Amino acid sequence: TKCTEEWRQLKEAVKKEFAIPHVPLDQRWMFTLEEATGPDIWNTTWYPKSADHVPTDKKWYVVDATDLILGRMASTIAIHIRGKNLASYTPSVDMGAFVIVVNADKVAVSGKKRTQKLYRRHSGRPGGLKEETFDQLQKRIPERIIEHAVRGMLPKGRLGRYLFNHLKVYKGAEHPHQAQQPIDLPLRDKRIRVEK
Amino acid sequence: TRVKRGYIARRRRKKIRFFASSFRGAHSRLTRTIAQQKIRALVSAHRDRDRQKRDFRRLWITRINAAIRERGVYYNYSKFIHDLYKRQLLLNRKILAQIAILNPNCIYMIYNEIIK
Amino acid sequence: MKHGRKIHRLSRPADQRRALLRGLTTQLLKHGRIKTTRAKASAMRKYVDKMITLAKEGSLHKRRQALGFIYEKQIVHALFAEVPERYGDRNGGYTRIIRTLPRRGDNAPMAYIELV
Amino acid sequence: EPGKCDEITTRGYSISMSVDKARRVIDQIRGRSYAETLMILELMPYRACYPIFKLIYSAAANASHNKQFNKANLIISKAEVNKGITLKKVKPRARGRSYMIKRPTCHITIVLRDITHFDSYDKFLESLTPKKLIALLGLMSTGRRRELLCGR
Amino acid sequence: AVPKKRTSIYKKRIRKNIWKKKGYWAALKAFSLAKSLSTGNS
RNA sequence: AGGGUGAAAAGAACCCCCAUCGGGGAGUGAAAUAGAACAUGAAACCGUAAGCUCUCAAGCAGUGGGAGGGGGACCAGACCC
RNA sequence: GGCCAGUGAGACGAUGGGGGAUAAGCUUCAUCGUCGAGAGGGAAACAGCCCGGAUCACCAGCUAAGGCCCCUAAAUGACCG
RNA sequence: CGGUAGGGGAGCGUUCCGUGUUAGGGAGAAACGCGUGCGUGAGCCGCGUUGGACGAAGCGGAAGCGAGAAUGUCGGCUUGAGUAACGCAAACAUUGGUGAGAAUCCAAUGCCCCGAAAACCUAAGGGUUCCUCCGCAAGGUUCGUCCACGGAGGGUGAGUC
RNA sequence: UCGGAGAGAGGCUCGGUGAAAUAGACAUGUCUGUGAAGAUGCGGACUACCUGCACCUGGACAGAAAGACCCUAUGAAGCUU
Repeated sequence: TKCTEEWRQLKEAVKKEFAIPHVPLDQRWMFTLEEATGPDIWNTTWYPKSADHVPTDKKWYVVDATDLILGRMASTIAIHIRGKNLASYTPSVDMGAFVIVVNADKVAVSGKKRTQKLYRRHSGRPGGLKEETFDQLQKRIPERIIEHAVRGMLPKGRLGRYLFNHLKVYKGAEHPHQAQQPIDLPLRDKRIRVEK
Repeated sequence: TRVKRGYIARRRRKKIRFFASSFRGAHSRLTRTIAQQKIRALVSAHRDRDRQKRDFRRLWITRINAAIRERGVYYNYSKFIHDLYKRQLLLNRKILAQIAILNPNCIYMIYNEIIK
Repeated sequence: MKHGRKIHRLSRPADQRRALLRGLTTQLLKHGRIKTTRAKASAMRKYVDKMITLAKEGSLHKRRQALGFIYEKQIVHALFAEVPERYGDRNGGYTRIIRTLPRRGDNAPMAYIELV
Repeated sequence: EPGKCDEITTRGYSISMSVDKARRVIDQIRGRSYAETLMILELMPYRACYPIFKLIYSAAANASHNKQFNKANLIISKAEVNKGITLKKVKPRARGRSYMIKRPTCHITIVLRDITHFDSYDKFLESLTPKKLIALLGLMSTGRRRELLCGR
Repeated sequence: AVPKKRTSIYKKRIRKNIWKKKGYWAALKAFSLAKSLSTGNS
């Protein structure tokens, strides 16, 4: 086994190297044309190569959700997860950033929604519909409230699940993602912070 | 003069099968079901070629919109298009969106000297 | 549901279970080694051992006790004469189960039982 | 070309034995040592084994006599079980209606294979990758090179 | 009572292969006994 | 209901597995990828081998877009899976 | 006027009425629209409503009906209530 | 230049005939399976493998001339599935033998079941099933060295039945 | 009432032999909405690794027999005056 394994791997390396030297691959920044001049990138609509959009290279964001509007925040969050943010957009793939939400339990809502709004899950039984209010749920598990608001705006389907994971909601103010240096989120809206 | 059919049947049903020989399961190998399915394949092709033309455009518009919103805080696709025709400038959506990808410098340059 | 119930049925009713155990016990005693199934063997250890134990106390009573069992006078007279000499030392457990290859026409598991 | 002399296709056929019940057994011995296979087939609890065993042993004896290579070398390369020639009894059933029961048959085939026929050639290619010993323009690299034929 | 359609293909393969794996298990066990047959056993 | 080995039975001496059946060498023959279940041998159906590929999925199974991977003893922005 | 067809179960909507209980996706007439025999876009899905009549190609453009927080193209546009 | 019923125009193929006992063909026809040619399409056209002798055009002719639907029809092969079942709950067990192989064939020993039968004779009917030696492809609801099965040879004697 | 225990024959597991009606294709979830007015397949949600075996029958307007009721055909046949 050993002999044939090492010998096989020595061929696998060489054949890997033979192709790596056959046509090369940029990143973004760049200028229209180059010394690639292979298949027509220019009259064929752009479509991302996996080499571009790897999950390490993706940007990060943090939202402090204190004294905000739940829905208005969530739309921007959804946008920044999708990648409609970015010029290089593609519906088929996720090329969007991550999002981190903190102080989810201090998020605000207009009108008489703190009592009247109901969050329902139905166990999947002949009896069990379980329905609890906004504030009642917030006392227990406030994470959901943001999380649920966001998932409703993301595109449901195989992608919808995968790029949902990118949301990171939290109860309190501090968060454990200091390593990633997540920058602050830009916010298109006038109504987004509450009157106070 | 009895006329057996023989040759004439499966010489066409081979051609029928030649289409469907990437299909998955029963559809690939069952004469009459292949004949039922090939038609539908061609119909979905013909239908989607016209969907293509509008859907690519719709993608391009989103690309351009995404690109242009990164300039001024209140500047937006809708205004951008009317600003192009205000200056008389016949760049179609394909070119605009593809330069927005492959050379964002050039969109910066077009954005700079359209405003004035 | 068979909790703490210990009885080897041998696929049969009580008619034929005792009929089996009796005859098997007789033949085993006669020949000294027999080939049978695992279950027919493993069930048989209560009755061979009981009868060898019965052959220790060779008395009018115990010979009739044993003679109701064997249905062959001349085997049970071999015991009583034989047993206390060639088993006097041994204190219980007069029976060995060697185990050998399934039966051809039914994959029935198979064994040997013989006196120790 | 890559083999051709690393085998002997013994194909004992018209065995009176359903194909699925033969594939219970033959799926286990596709790629084993021949010694091992024989030890398996005598202890296994199947009617299926006996005619298979007969053909394995006949095939190995065939290989030892005819092409004259060692039984300890060889393995079972390609085992394969195909549909035979079906016979159809018409049995009665309750209430006058009648149904067929079939006597199925099979065609068994076994391709044995010596390990060490093209070993002189393969062990020589323990020589590491960037070598290309260009002697007869290309030459005899014809012995199950296995891993790649990337020769553009 | 009665089947609505046929399972047809691929599903019947999946069903049969487990049954052949029963055979595989028996083969393993029979292989194990051959070594036991070689040496000792008293 | 059930025709078509070959020109010619030349229908397989001998050897091996082996109680038979049948099989592999040998021999005959233009051919035995014509071996008596024998001529051309389509489809369904059953496999074996290789290339890619499914175990958080939802699907009349395709279609437009196409990530990543593989080619064809013939150096293509071409073509195929 | 010659030669030679199908049709003779219709449906819904607007209006004018009858029958009904000015009930019915009810029924029967009269005038017109659509379906029937008509794809496409708006109406979540939705024959019969609105827009519009598919010879075919384009990875061009302008618009109708309808829309411009996100799912999902376009203003998280404006000023007054 | 949307189009159901429906009408009109223009074509493609199928086998056979005239031309033609044409050229083309055992340096490979018909067929069969594949084509990074062609056409608006039905279809056409070149390919080298399998195949082993038939037979293109072109101009014309004639029909048993084109199939997915008929609870069509004939043949093949699936699915259900390695599932239900294996035809009474009288009952088998052991030792030895035979043999390539035996729960199942033969022998012995036990044990059990029938006994106004599951006993032994006749009539009808079957029509060779009877006996012997051989065989085990098929048949026998499993196996099988065994058989009412297959092969080979035999066997039925009347004045009073 | 109000069930409980036990014996056989099955069922279950292993080996041997081996059917059937059924079957457009099946990659065959629940909720409510929609539609030839009662959807695994259409819309929105919800739920849900892939795959056996044992048990259970609510649905596939499950299978079986071109409704035997009802009505139609200038159908058939019996019976009556």
